[PDB]
Amino acid sequence: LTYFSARKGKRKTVKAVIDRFLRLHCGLWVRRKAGYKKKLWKKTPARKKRLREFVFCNKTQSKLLDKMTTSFWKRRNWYVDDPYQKYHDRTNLKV
Amino acid sequence: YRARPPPRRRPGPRWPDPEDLLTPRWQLGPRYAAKQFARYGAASGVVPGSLWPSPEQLRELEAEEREWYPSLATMQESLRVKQLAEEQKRREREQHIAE
Amino acid sequence: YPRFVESVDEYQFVERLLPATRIPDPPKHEHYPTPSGWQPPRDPPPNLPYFVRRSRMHNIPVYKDITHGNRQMTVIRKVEGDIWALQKDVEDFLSPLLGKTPVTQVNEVTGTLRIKGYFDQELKAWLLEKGF
Amino acid sequence: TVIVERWWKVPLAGEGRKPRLHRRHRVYKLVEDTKHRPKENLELILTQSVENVGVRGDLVSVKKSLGRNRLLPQGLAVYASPENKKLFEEEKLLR
Amino acid sequence: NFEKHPKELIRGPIWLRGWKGNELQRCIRKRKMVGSRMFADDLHNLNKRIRYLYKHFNRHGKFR
Amino acid sequence: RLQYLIDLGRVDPSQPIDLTQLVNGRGVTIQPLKRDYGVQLVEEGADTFTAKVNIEVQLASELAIAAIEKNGGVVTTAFYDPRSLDIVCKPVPFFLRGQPIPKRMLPPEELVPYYTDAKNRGYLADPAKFPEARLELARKYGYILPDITKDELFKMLCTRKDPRQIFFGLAPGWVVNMADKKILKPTDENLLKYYTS
Amino acid sequence: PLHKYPVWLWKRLQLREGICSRLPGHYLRSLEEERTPTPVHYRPHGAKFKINPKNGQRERVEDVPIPIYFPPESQRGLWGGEGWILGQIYANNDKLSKRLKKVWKPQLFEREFYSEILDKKFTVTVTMRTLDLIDEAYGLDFYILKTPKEDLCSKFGMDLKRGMLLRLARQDPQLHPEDPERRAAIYDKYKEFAIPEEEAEWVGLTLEEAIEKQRLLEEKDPVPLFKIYVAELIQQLQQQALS
RNA sequence: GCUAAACCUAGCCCCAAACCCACUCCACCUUACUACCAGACAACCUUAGCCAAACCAUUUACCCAAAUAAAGUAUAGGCGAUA
RNA sequence: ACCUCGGAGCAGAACCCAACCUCCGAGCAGUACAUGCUAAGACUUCACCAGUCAAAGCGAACCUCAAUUGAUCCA
Ligand SMILES: [Mg+2]
Ligand SMILES: [Mg+2]
Ligand SMILES: [Mg+2]
Ligand SMILES: [Mg+2]
Repeated sequence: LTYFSARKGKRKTVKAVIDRFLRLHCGLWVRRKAGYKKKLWKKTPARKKRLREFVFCNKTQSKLLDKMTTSFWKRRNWYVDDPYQKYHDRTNLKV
Repeated sequence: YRARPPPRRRPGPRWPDPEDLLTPRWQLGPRYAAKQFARYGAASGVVPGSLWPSPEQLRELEAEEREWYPSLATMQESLRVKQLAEEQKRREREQHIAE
Repeated sequence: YPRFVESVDEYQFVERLLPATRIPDPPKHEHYPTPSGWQPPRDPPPNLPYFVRRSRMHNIPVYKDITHGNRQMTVIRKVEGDIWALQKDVEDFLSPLLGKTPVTQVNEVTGTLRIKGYFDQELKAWLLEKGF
Repeated sequence: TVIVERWWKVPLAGEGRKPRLHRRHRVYKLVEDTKHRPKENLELILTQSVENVGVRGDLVSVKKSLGRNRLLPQGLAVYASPENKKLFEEEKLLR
Repeated sequence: NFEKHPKELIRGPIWLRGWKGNELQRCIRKRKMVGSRMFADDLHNLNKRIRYLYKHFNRHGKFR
Repeated sequence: RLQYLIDLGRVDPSQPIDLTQLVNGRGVTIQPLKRDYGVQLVEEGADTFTAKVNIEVQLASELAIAAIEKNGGVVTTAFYDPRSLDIVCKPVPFFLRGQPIPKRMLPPEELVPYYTDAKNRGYLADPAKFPEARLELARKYGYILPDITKDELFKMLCTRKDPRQIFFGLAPGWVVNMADKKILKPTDENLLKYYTS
Repeated sequence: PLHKYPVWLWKRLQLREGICSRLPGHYLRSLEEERTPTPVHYRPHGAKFKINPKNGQRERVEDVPIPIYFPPESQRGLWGGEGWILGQIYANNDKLSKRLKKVWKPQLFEREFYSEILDKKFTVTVTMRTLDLIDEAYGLDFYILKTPKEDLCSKFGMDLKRGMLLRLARQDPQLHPEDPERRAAIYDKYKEFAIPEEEAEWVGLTLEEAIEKQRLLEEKDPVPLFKIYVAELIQQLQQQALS
């Protein structure tokens, strides 16, 4: 997507994925499940909590989002009071 | 063959012709003078006193910093007022729920 | 224009601010092993068919690598001399841990070893107790 | 003299360079026509005395229509300028 | 003693001095740097080239 | 890592440790354009630590503070602007520009409580309360509190910079020159009062 | 191949080399001023930096002038610091609608204007803004002499500027027959706007008529070679008689 | 064996640097290259669109004044493409 | 004529299986208001989107039906 720009000749990010998702330096992505703020009255508590809970993205669409956005969003960042410092790294992973 | 002499930079500052259009304007600007001074020492012939800002920029910078960058007393009293208002909100809401 | 009075006495702080360009050889600590697990190389070195040099930062040239995301290896970078005695030695050292002889790969051109599995801590401890 | 503002935002440019433009910036929007704005009477000093307005040396606020139409062209009244109000006050003190 | 970098050694165009790039990058650099000194037909066909190459590199090929 | 540094001997504990000294020892690279307002102290490595240094920092964890105070060192937090931090971590190019050293700014609308708190060793906080915080840290982590007033290098250990100053030797308004090495003051009352303000 | 200079330099290069090269420096400076006009068709931001309501951080802002179109009748008759606005707009101020070609034309008025310095009343097409700004300037001649060339943007206005400055620098009795006291009073009122005679002559002129005036001044019959030879021969004969 | 075949020059392309042009024998705006008579006649205006958006209707980079970097970040946007 | 979802046969016995194939339906309703919060492990309408079951703990007492329905932006 926009593999070369006319002003600098570089790749360009779509702000959509940035506003929708979040990348962890492990290579993973997370997302808020659809429909967590819609028609809650008919949805049962279990369903609505399943919708509230975050979730990851499989490898195909992970790699897709990676190709869509650029490296600035893949770099390591040291935020303050950001609860995801525990998740930007991976632990005890084989195979 | 004798090898050509090795390429060396132009010794001493490089003061371009000001009445020459293709020469950029950022050389004629004062910042280039400061760079040349700090690079080639006092040999540049540039006056040292020109490095510091004139009283015009002095007053402009003073005004803008007074306007945007507050003082420690103002900062601390603002924080005090904020925390006092938050305490008031907490107290009134909790006593309302209590009654 | 400003009066602009001059001084030179406060230049010591300036050349303190100025950085260096060569790694300073570390001081001679009265007691080793130095904290943080640092240990200088023994001198005189051991007379052997080979030898292992340190890096710029006076560390051991053992390193790691991950390839394809799953291949999980160590490497020895800059061994001088007979690499084959050394690969035999590491094989004899690491065979009992796995029950199998390692599958090392030697590039005697650059003098590098490339070995399966992570063993960096044991490798560096072995090289230290030999004093390279 | 109608006033307008750009519907789109202009990309910021340096003080030494002009800004880049585009038809997306050529598009405009009206804000105020400055003719429907309410009128504020202007101050003037009358030399000759007229009905219901004032007398010699007297200053008063009147309508732009009247002033531009009959007072100023006829040469009766003059503007309240710091050069002439001075002598008006001086002759007032004299009287 | 690092008094000069070898990239200022090469004698050549002003927009090709210690820099590499494909067609798009080269044409944009040309028009940005020395574009005002270009002749009419040259700048015209350069802009046409970068327009064609924009839409080519961005729309055409495999891997999309 | 700090123990590793002081053991390798590239950073000298004999002098006050500062962020510029860290960057010149290559202990940490910095990216001020990437809006990193400074450096944090990490709990990791509290054990096997015998530095005794007078470390200056921006952010500090209570465990690191306790460890360094047990070893006898000194902690000081000091907020920096983005441009102030970039000129700090690479001072030489600024000197190649030759402009006068700008004065630091005070913390923004949110960091003032932190940098004024004494538990966090705020350079705004009073010295009268630092003994108290040291006492509570010792009483918590169960280690005696070694008073540093006796050692010969208490001077070095308590050397600190006042606000609106970058380096211990230099101050704002000062100008430095390397070629024909010299240092310059304006000696104009207006500039002096400003740079002191 | 490429040019030595860019294209946008060629105008001032002609200005520096040619008949215009002999022009006086002050006129060249007035040409090469590039002074900003007073904004009429947009309220400029009060400051260079501003805190937007979205996020609580600083943002630099720079006003942007509108490309006003000034027909020739505006130059013929003083309108003011305004003119026809060309542009596009959306129907019913909705982005999600069709763009359309809009034009704004200010309301003109045929009005009288008298100046005691020139001693004549003119009929001109003007605007409410023109009237308001002359009123706040507290006098017509005051406005004309006080106004920035670009804010005036009227050839008629600059011609009046030229005439008034010429008369003030000349101190002519041509204006006031048998009224020297009124002459002196008015010249004392307008003394501070005065400038040199040559300056008042050159001001208010585009490059074409400037070079035309310069050509008319430089133009003359060339002196005969016969005459200059007679002169130099008389000089030589004086020298020989001396020796 | 014919038709044929072969050649190597004219010259040209990209750059760099450098700024550049005019018989001054006659004629040439009327039907141009035509020796010679009363007219009052003069310019100053958004580029649009294809195409992409898998239709299309808001929108869709095209320089205008230092190379690199900050940064394809802040931002804008049928918050989509994209800028 | 149809365009979504569900049940039955074709598809008889773990799963899946089409036709402008053969039949019946749905686009709600009723009762509570802990129809509260959190959590191991698993299924999954052949992808994704979605859709499902739920141990345990806190805090409390002492849901039925078969489909019974709708993404993002935006307001
Ligand atoms: Mg590798
Ligand atoms: Mg359109
Ligand atoms: Mg599935
Ligand atoms: Mg339960």
